[PDB]
Amino acid sequence: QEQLVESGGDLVKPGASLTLTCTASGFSFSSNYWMCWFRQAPGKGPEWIACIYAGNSGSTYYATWAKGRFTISKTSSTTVTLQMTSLTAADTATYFCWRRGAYGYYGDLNLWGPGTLVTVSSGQPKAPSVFPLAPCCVTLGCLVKGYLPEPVTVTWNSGTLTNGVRTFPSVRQSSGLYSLSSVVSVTPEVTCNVAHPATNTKVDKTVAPST
Amino acid sequence: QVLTQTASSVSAAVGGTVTISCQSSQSVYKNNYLAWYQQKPGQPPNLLIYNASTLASGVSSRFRGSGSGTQFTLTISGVQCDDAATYYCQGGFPCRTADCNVFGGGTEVVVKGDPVAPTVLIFPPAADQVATGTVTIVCVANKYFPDVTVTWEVDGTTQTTGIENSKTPQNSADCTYNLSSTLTLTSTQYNSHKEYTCKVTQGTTSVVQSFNRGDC
Amino acid sequence: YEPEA
Repeated sequence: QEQLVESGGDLVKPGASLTLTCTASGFSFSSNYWMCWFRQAPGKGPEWIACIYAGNSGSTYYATWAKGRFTISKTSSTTVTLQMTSLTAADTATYFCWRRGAYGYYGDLNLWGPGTLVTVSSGQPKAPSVFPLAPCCVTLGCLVKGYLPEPVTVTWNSGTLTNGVRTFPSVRQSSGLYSLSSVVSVTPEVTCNVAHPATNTKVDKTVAPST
Repeated sequence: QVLTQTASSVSAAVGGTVTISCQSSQSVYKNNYLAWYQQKPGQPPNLLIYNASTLASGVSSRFRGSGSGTQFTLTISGVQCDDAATYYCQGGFPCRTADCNVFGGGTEVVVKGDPVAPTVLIFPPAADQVATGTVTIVCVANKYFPDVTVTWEVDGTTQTTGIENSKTPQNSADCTYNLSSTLTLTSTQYNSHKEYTCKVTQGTTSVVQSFNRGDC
Repeated sequence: YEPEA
C-alpha cells in the first residue's frame, strides 16, 4: 500500500554533487503533511536535514548546517529530491525519506523509506575477493574482502541455508575498502553466494571442510 | 532545538525495566509533539510512541511514554531480548520558527539474558589469499553472553595492530552476541611466524584456539 | 493552509 523508497545513493567524490530521490507509492502529494529527509552516519543517530510541504505552499525548511549545500524539491506528485553539493566524507550516511504528519495525524501519516546509502570517497567501485573459511587441516565461512561501496549480500546454498548462519557487520578498513564475514555452523556441501551489485559481482564459493 | 538523551547505553535483565530520558532545549510543539523510535541495524526508525504517550499501532503496551514540555521518559517494562536496540526521541516544532523535527542522539538498550560461553573458531587464510600479498586470519566467537575480550597471540606475542572486531546485535530470541575478529598481515609477515592464537575471555573463562601455519 | 505543525 503506501510506501517510500529512496534512490540515488552512491559512491561520490569529495567536492562533487549528488541528487537523491524519494519516490512515493500508493499515494500522491496532497496536503496536511511534509516530506522530509534525515541522514544517519555510521554508528551515529539520524539527524534532520530538510522538509517540503506537500501542499501548494511547497514551503521548504532546512537545518542551519544544511541550507547552503542541500536543496529539497518536489519534482512530481510522487517524487521529492535532495540535491547535495560540495560533499565531504562528513556527508557519508544513510539518507532516509520520511512523511511528517501534521499534528493530530503524526502516527497516521508516519512513513519511512529503507534508506539510500551515500559514500563520499576518492576511490572507484571495487569488487570483493571471496575466500573460503575452514579449519586448519563444523563451522565454515566466506570472507568477503576489499569492496567499495556498500553493500554486499551473502547467502548460503542460494538462500536455502539460514539456520546456523552468522553474517557479521561489515568493517571499513583504512584503505576505505570494506570487508565482511559470514559463517554457517552445519553438521552435503555448503556454498556461499556473494553479490556486490555495484561491480556486477556474483561469486559462489563452495567451502571444503578443511584446508 | 537540541534533544539530549539519558546516556549512550542502559541495561536490564529479561523481565526487568529500562528508563530512557529525553530533554529538549525548548518546549516541543504544544508540549506533547514528542515521538519515541526503536532502531536496529540496517532498518529505518520504527515508531513506538507519538504525541509523547500514545502507543503506535501494533506496539506492545510495555512501552510507556511520559512527560511534557521539555522533559520526557520512555519506560520499557518486562524487557525482552527483542528490545535490544537503540531508542531515539524525536521532537516536533513549527517549521517556520525552528527545526521541523529534532532527534535525540540515541540510547542503546542491552538486555541481560542467560549467560552462554562462546563457541570459538579460528580460520587460517585460504591458500589463494597469499597470492594477493595480504592474508586475513579470522577468529569467531559465536553465541555468547555476556561480552568477551579477544586477544591475538602470534608465537606467544600479543598482537596490538592489524585487528578488526565486528559484533552482531543481540539475538532477539536469546540475547546472545556473535563476534568476528580478524588479524591482517602481509603474506611474508604471516609466513614469518608459526603459531596463531585467538584467545577469547568471558569473565575469567578463557577459550584458546590455535593453529600452526605448517599444519595447513 | 499549511498547518503550524
